Amino acid sequence: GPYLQILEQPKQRGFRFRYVCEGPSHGGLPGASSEKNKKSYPQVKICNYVGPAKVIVQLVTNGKNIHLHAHSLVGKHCEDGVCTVTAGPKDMVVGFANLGILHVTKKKVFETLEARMTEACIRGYNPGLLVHSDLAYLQAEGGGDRQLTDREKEIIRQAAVQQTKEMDLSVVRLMFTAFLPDSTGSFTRRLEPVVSDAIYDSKAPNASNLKIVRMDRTAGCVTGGEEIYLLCDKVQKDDIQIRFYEEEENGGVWEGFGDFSPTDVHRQFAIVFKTPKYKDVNITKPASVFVQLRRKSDLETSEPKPFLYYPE
Amino acid sequence: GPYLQILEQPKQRGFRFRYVCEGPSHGGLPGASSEKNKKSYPQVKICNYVGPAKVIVQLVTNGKNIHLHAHSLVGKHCEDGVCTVTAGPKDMVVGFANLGILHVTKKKVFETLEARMTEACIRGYNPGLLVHSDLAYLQAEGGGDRQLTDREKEIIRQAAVQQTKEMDLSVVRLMFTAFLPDSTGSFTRRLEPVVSDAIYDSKAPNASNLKIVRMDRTAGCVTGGEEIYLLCDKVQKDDIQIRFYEEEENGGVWEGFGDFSPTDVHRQFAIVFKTPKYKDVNITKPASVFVQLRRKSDLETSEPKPFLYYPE
DNA sequence: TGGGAATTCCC
DNA sequence: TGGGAATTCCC
Repeated sequence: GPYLQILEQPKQRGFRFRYVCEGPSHGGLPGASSEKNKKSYPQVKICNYVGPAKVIVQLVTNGKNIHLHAHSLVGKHCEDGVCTVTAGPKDMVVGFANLGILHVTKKKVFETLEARMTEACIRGYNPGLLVHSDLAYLQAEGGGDRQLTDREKEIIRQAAVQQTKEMDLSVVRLMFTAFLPDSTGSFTRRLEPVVSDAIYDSKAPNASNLKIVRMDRTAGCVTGGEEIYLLCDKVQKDDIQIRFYEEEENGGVWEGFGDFSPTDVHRQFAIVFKTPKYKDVNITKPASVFVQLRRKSDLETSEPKPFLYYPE
Repeated sequence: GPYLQILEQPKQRGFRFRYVCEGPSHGGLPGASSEKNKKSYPQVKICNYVGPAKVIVQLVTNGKNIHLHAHSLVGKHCEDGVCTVTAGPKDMVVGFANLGILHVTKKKVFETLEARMTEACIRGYNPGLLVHSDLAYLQAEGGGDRQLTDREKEIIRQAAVQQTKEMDLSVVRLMFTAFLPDSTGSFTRRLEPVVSDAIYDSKAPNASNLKIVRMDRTAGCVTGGEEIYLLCDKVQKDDIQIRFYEEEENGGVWEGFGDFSPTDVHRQFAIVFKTPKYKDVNITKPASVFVQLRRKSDLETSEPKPFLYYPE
């Protein structure tokens, strides 16, 4: 049966949600495989054609049951947190370049959410899926839906009250929904919507871009127990660790860990630790390895810093 | 003639304003001489007598034109950010040993201020002074109040906007005003206002308590210029210096400053610098000194740390 | 408490 | 497609 598929997925880490105050984002949500040598943006295609359609993107949460998020996708074909673009006659590939994510404050959550659920329900933007398991019975587009009843508005309120409590403002997903032409003109054949993978705010303490900016000693004697002051960018004391390693590739490469306690991490921007023992014992010659910060929650890592062990 | 006279001034530095979210300050705004277990708090006296008296404590603006501040003094005998005390029948010297300072949010500064001007007009608590000359008349012959009129609300809402733009949310000053009696229970024979000293918020980035936490190298060569990694509590890169000094007799003997630029202060919690040389090199025997941080602005400092220069 | 960190804003 | 700090809030 005809369908919607994501070609270019959105990249999970590295992009920052912006608050209204910050100004626009410089670029937009990037694609999973982007890099400076050659950048990229999220992309989807409607398989099995099924007539020139329209595609809507929306921000949903990262939970057991995907509901509406209170942050908003901002961009050219975007309005009220919902983006809407058309699938031209011949080309069924839709790309999403310059997509910003707008970050709401905890104050304006319930507020924004209630409106999103209101507009979703009247505009047929998947009310049973995202809003409440029992509502706005049916989808479609601009022909077969309109003004709400008290019971509904009421259901919409209890939903926003609860869901405001269970929303993470650090993680977000993209939901794409396509509409094939019903009757004549009126797009309304909604193909099953598909949710992208999680996108985490790089300004979130646990999804931050890890970095070693400078360390007092960049070489140490084989053994290790030499105290080193390392200055980094914001890290979480009970989740960070210093990883010394040697990329021998063909086999089990080397790996050791700087020694310290959570109390040694000074105000999130520095760690005073003690070097670990090189290749168990050692004698060698000056053996080069790398140092890096790594999060034990998600094993995400910082750019490497070259270290150098020297015999005794 | 009768005079209001601040005996004991407030603790000008070291007190933390608390958001309504945070509760009490445990103690009470202490005075300029409050030593642990020898507690002394702000004090005033009305000289030349006046009889039973009433005294209001209201928070005002540290600025080229003292106005009503947006924050609020909270405590017993304190209501709506205005405290009132009945200068005893014979005593005449009053003290407030439990004043707390409630920090408003940059968001709620207009509403709170506007209301403060309103309740200050409808009660004669220095309107033509704190608010706008135009509302000086406010006291007239009202039975302990007023019912605001035409421009007598407009100019208020007006002033609240221009003043909210001015406001420094880190500093406050107290204004004590004594109220003398007459025919019937009046207590409306004012006395010129007395404004205490500037009270700076401890949680203010530029009034916090300076402190050296750990050091890279605690001793050096008399021919300083050696690099140290210093972990400190919050400082500001453009207003910080590190001083190496020592005990001696009369006369400016030794005082040296660490070598670095603002770019070397790392995320406000660490500084990377070069040590200064002694007033020599040509000496024998290690000479102990002290290192201390200090704000270039006001010259506030931290508890010093030992340093030892070596010969060869 | 107040020592610290999460959240928001500013160029 | 940053860099760096100031503001509130927790417990």
